[PDB]
Amino acid sequence: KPMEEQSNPSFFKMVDYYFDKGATVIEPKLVEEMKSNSMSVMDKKNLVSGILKAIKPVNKVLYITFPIRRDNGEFEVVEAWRAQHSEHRTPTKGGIRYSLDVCEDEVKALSALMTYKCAAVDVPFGGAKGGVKIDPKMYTDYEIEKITRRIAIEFAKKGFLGPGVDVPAPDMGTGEREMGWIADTYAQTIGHLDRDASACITGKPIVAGGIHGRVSATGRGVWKGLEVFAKEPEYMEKIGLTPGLPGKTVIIQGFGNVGLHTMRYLHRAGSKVVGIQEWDCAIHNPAGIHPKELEDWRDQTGSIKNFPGAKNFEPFGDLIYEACDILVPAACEKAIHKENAGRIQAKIIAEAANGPTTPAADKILLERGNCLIIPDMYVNSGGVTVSYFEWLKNLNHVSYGRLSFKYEEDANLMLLQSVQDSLEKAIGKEAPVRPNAQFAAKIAGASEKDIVHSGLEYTMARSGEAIIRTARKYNLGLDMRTAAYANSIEKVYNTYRTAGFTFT
Amino acid sequence: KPMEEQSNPSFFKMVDYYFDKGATVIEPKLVEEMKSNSMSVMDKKNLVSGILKAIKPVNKVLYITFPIRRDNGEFEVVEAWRAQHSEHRTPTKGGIRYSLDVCEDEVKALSALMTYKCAAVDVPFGGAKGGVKIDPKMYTDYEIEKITRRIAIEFAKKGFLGPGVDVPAPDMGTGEREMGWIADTYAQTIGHLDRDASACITGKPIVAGGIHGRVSATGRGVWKGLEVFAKEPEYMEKIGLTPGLPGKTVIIQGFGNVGLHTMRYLHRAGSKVVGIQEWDCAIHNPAGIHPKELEDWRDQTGSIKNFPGAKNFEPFGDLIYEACDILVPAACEKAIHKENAGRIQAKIIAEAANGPTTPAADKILLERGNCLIIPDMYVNSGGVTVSYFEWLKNLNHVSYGRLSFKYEEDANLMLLQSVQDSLEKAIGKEAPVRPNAQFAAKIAGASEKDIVHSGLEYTMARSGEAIIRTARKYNLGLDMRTAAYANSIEKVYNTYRTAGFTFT
Amino acid sequence: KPMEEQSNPSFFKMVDYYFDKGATVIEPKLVEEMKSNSMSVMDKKNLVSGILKAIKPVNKVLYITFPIRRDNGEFEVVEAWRAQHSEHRTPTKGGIRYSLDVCEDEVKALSALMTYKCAAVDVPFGGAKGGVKIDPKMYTDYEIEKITRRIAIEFAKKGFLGPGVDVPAPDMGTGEREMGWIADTYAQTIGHLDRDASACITGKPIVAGGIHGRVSATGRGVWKGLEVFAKEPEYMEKIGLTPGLPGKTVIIQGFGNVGLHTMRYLHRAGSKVVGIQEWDCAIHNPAGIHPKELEDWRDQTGSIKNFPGAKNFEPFGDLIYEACDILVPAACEKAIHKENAGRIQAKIIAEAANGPTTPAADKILLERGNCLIIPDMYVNSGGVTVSYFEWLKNLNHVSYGRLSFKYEEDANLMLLQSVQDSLEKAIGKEAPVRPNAQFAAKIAGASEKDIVHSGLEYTMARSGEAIIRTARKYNLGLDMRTAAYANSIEKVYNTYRTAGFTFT
Repeated sequence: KPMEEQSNPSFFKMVDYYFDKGATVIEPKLVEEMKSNSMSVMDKKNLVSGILKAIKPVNKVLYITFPIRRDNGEFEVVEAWRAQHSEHRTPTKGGIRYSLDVCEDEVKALSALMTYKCAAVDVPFGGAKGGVKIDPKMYTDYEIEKITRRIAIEFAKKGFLGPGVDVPAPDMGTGEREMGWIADTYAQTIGHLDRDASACITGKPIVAGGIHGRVSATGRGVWKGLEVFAKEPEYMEKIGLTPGLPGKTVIIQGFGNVGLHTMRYLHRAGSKVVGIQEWDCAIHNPAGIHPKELEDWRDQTGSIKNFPGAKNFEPFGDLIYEACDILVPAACEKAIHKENAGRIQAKIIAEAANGPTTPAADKILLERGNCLIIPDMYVNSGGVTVSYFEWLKNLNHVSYGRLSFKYEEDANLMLLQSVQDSLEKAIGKEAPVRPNAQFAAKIAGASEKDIVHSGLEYTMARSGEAIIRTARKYNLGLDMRTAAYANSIEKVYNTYRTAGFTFT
Repeated sequence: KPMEEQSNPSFFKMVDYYFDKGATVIEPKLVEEMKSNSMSVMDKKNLVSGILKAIKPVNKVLYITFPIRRDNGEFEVVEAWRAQHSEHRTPTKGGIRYSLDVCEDEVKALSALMTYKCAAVDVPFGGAKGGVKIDPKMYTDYEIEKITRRIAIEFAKKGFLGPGVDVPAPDMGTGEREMGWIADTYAQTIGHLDRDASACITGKPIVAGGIHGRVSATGRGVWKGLEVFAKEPEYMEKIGLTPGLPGKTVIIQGFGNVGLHTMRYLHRAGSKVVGIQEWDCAIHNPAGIHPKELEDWRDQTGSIKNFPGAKNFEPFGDLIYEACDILVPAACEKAIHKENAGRIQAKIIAEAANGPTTPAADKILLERGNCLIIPDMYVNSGGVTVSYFEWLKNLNHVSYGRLSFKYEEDANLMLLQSVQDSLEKAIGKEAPVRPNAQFAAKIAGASEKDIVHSGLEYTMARSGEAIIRTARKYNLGLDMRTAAYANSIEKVYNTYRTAGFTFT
Repeated sequence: KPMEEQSNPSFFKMVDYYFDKGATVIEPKLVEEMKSNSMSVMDKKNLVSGILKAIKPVNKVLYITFPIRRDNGEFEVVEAWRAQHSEHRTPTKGGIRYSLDVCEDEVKALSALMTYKCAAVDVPFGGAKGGVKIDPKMYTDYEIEKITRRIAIEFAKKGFLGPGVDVPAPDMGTGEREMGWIADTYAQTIGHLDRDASACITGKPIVAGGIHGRVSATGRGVWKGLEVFAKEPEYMEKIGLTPGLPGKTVIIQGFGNVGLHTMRYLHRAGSKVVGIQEWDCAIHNPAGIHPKELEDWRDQTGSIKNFPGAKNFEPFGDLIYEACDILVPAACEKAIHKENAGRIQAKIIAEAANGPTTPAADKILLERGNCLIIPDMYVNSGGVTVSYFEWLKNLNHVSYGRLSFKYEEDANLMLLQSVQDSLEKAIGKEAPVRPNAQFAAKIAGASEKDIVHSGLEYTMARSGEAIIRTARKYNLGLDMRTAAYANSIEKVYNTYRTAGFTFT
C-alpha cells in the first residue's frame, strides 16, 4: 500500500516520504546551484541525486551492553544505543531517552528527523539520538547514577560523546541531574585534558553551565511559530479565520512540559485555551482555563481531573475532534491517522510533538482545503535553538551579558540625559526624559534569559518567513511541511556541494 | 585558648574559624537544596557535613628544588611551592610571590582564602597560590629571568601552569615583566601546541595580551565596596554616620599599589583623606591630602616624609587609632588584634589587605556595636574580577570593543538624529539633539578599559547586595564577614552537589 | 648602484630599503622603550639592533614536490612553496597563488611585506605567503581538486597549515572553492580531532564558514584610506587640492577585483572616475564612467574596449600619465619606476597593489614636493582586516549578530518609545518619535556584513591617523611610507622586547 494510504506506517518511512516530497520540489534549484564549467546538466543531476541518496540513511549507530551492580548485590546487563544520522556538520546533537521502548529503529528514525530540525533553525549540528532500555521508575537514585556514568564512559571512548563530536540532551526519562552527572564523568575521565569539557552535553543545571531560559523554550517556540502564521491574511482567510492570536480558541493534547508551557504563552498572548485532553481524562471550559490554577490543582491532587475551574469531558479521548481554531498535538506520535483525520475540525494544527500526523492524514486534510498544518520539524524546534546557545556559552566560558549589562545601561541613560538636555534647551522649560514603565522593567530585570528569549524569537521569525517564501515560490498552497523539508534539504546539500563529493 | 581570645593565631586558623561561622549559618539552607527522594533528612545532613569537610583542606601542594647559575659562574639551589586549594572548578587561580617569607603554610592559607574570594565575585576558578623563596633585590635581571623561566617549565610539566589547569598572576616581588616571561616560556615549550597559550597567566604586558584597567582594579573595587555600604541608611545610622562618601574622612594604612589607588578613587569621590601611615613614618592634614602631589613628592625624594602638603605625625605607628569615619588597612596581616582593637575609633573598616583583623579583634569590635567591617574576601577582590576578564580576552583572541565601538557609536548617532528629526517636525523649529558634554567625552575616549571598569562595577554591586540580603535574612547585624563566607560556601557546595559526591 | 637610483630592483630589496628608512627614524624610540635597570644605553642599542636584524629575514620556507595523476592516466610532478616570514605572533597569515611565476624568492618577499601589513592594521598574525607552480587554466576541475587536496595534507603534516600555526587565503589563480576544499581536507585528515578545523583557512564559501563582506573589502579599504587623507587641509593644500573626495577625478590602472570595487566606492563617494587603463586597452571620459554599465559591458563582450559610455584611448599604456587628482595603481608591481616617474601628474597616489612604486620613483616624486603617496602596506590592507574577522568567526562558532540583532533592535524601539512618551507629556500633543529613513533602512537590513564594514572602517581610520601623527612627530613631510614602516616595526619589536631576546 502506498504511503498516502497506509494506516500505521513506521516512523522512519514517514520521514522519508516527506523527505521525497521536499526533494522533488527543490531538485531543479540544487542543480542550478552547482557551479562547474566541467560538468554538463546531466552530470549535475546525477551528482545531486547521489548526494540526496547519502543524506537519507543514518551514517552511524553504536550499540553497547554492560553490567551494573544493583543495590542488593546482584548484577544485571543493560542495553543502549546512540545514532548519528548526519556528520556533514559536527558535533551531532540530540537527546537521550531512558525508556522500555528504546530500540535501534527508534533512535534511527528520530536522529534523521533531528538533522532536518537543526537545519530548520539554522543550528550547525548534524542530527543524533540516543537511548537506554530501562524503566527508570524501577531503579533507585544510586542505580540510575551508576547507569548514567557508565554510558558516559562507553559512549565517550568511541566518539559518541564530546564537545566536538556529539553533544546530547535530556529526553523522556532523563533530566538535568543526569546531565550534570554525564558532564562530571566526562570531565574527570576521557575528557580530563579537554578545556571545554562542560560543553559535552546540554540541559545541565545552571551551576554546572546550564543556560537560563531552557525550561520554557520549546513552548515559547510553538507560540512564536503560530504568531508568524497568524499575522498572514492570505492564509488566515483561506481557512476561515481573522488575523492574530488574541481571541482564538485552543485545544491542547497533552499536559507535559510542552503542553503546559504552550498553554502559558498562548494564554498570555490573549488566546482562549478551552480544552486539555490527557491520557486518562479530559477537561473543558468554553470561557477558558487559567494556567496557574490548573497546574496548582494537578500539583496537589495528582491529576487534572475534577479541576474546579472547568468540567470533566465525555469519552476523554474525543476532545481533539471538537471545533476550535487551533489544535496542539503535544503527546504521542501518529495521534492523527487515516481513520480519524476527517473527524478533525481545527483550522490550524501546530505539531508540538514529533510526527503526530501520518502521511495519509496529512493528505486527507490537504485535500479538504481548509486546514493549515505547521510542521513539527519547524514549530517544536525552539528547544533546539536554545541548546545551541548553551553549547556556545560553555565554549565562551562566560554567561551572556556579564560584560555588557552595565555598560549598555549606562550608555542608554547618558543617551536619555542628552535628549533631556536638548529638549529643555529647545522648549525652555523643565522636561524629564526617563525610561517609561515597560523600559524600566526590562532594564531592572535584565538577565541572560532575555538574551536567550530574543535569540530564539529572532530565529523562529526568520525560519518561519523562509518557509512561507518557499511555499509561495513553488505554489505549494497550505502544504508548509513540504516547503520546510525543501529548505532543510537545501542547507544540508550545500555543505556536501562545497565540501566535495567527487571522491564517491 | 579559643580562637576568639588568641593573640597571634596562624592565618590558616583564622580562615577556618571564619569558615565555621559561615557554615553554621548556611547549613540548614544547604540541606534544603539537596533534592533527592532517596535520602532522609538525616542522610542529607551527613552528606552536607562531608562536603564541607572536603572543602576546607588544601587538595594539592607541589614543592620543587632546582639549580640556577649565578652570573659569576657558581650555582645555587632554589625552593618553590604551588598550592591548589580547590579543584571544584578548573583552572585554579592565584598569584606568585618572590619573597624570603614564602613557605608551605603560607601558600596553603592564602590559597584557601583565594577559593572564597573567587566565589565572592562570581569568578569560575578554584583558589591557588604560589611562591619562590628568594629575596628578589639580591639578584640581577638576568638571574631573575632564569629563575622565572625555570619555574614555568617545572610547574607546567606537573599541571601547575596552563590555561585549563592553573592560571597565575603577579604578587609581592613579581610584576608584569615576569608574567611576560612565563607566558613566553610556556608557549615555546610545554604549551607549544596549545592554541590558547597566552591565557596561561594574567597580569601580562598589554603587548603580550594583558588587559587595560588592571593596575587600578583592586583600588577601584575598594571604592565601589564602600559605596555599596555607604548608601544604606539602616547601617550608616547604627554607626553614627550620614549616607554617602562625599565629606567622609579617611585614614589609610599603607601607600603601596592598593593604598595609593584607593586614595585616588576616594578623593575623586569627594572624601577627605586625612592620614597616611607607612612602615617608618606617617603624615596627616585635617583638610585632606592631594593624591597627585603626594605621589609626586615620594617619587622625587624617596618617601612620604616631609610632604609640603601636610605635617609629619607623632609616633607614626599610632595614626590608625585617631578618629575617622573610614580606616583602610592596606598593609600587613593581623594589623588589628586583641591588644589594640579597643584603640580603634573608625566607624567603617574596609579591609584592603588579606586578613588584617584577627578573630579576637573582630569580636571585640562586633560587641562594641558601633563598627562595620567590610570583609577582605569581598572588598579587595576587584583585581580578581579583572583577571577573569584578561583570561577571557586571551581565549577570545581579540580585545574587547574591537568589533563594536564604531557600530554602536553610529547606531547612537542615527538614534539622536531620528530624535532630532521628530522633535523638529513636532515643534516646527530647528532644535539640535547632540550628545551632552559627558556623553561626548565617553564616546570619544571609548576603549577596552571602559568595558573592564563597567564589568567590575557590575560585579561588586551585585555581590555587595547579596551579602547585605544574607545578613538581613539571618539577623547577623553588622557581621558582614559571616554573611560573605556563607554566600561563598553556598556556591562551592552546589558544584559538589551536582557534580556528584556519592562515590566517597 | 644605490637603491634610490636602480631601474629594476628585486622586490625583496625594495621592502628592505623601505624597512631601513623606517628603522632609522624609530630606533631612538625603541631604545627608550627598553626598560631595564641592568643595561646601559649602549647595551640597549646593541640589543635593539639585534632584534631588527632578526626581523628582516624570513624565518622558514617549506618546499615540496609530489606526483599527481592527470585525467587521461599519466603522472606529473608539481612543485610548491610556503614561506613564514615572522613567528613573533602565531598563526601566520597569507594567501596562496596558482601561477607559473611562483618561486622561492617571490613567496619570500611577499611574506615579509605581509608581516608589516598585519602590524599596520593591528591584526595579530605574522606574515606568510604560498604558491603552487602551475598554470591553472591548463587543468580540469578534477585535476585542480586533486592538487589542492594534496597541498593541504603535505603542508599540514609539517606545520604550514592549521588554525593555530598558519592560516592561508585566496590569491591569483585560486578562489573560494579551492579554500572550501582545503578546509574539508584538513578537517577529515590531519585536523580530525581539531575543534576549530574550519578556522584553518579564510576566504571560504559562506556555507563553510566564510564571512559576509569579504569580496569588496580591499576596495572598501582603499576608499577609507583616501578619505582619511582627503580630510586633512595641511596636506591637501601642499599638493594643490581642496578637502574631500566629492568632485575629485580618478584614474585607475587595472580592472580586476580591486580596481572594480574601488571604482564602485569612489563613484558612490562622489568622485569622478575619468579613466580605466587595462593590459591591452584603455578607455576614458572626462565626465565620468558609470561602474555598473562598464562591468555589464565587459561581462557581455569580454572586454572594456568599445564601451558605449566612453571612448577608447590613444596608446593605451599612457593613460596613467594624464592629469588627475588621484591615480590608483591596481595591477602589477613596479608600474612606476625611474624612467617614467616624472611623467606622473597625479597629486595623490593610492597604492592598491603590492609595491607598485620603486624606491627610485618614490624619491623622484618626494623631491618634486607635490605628490602624496599613500603606502600599499596600509591602504590595500582592508582584506587583511576582514580575514582576521573570519578567523575569529570560526573560533566563535557563531555568526556575528546572531545573538544581538533582535535584542538591540527592541532596546532601541523601547528607547524611542520612552522619548515619545516624555515628549508628549511635555508639549501636550501627539508627537511620533520613529526611526528616520536612514535609520529604518539600517535596522531592516541589519546583517553580519554591517558589523564587518564597521570593524574595517574603525581599523583604517585608527591606523591612518597613527601614520599621520608619526609623520608629524618626526618631520617626515609627505613621506607617509617611512612613517608607516616605523609604526609597523615598532609593534613587532615590542613583541620581541617582552617575550625575551636575552637567550641569543
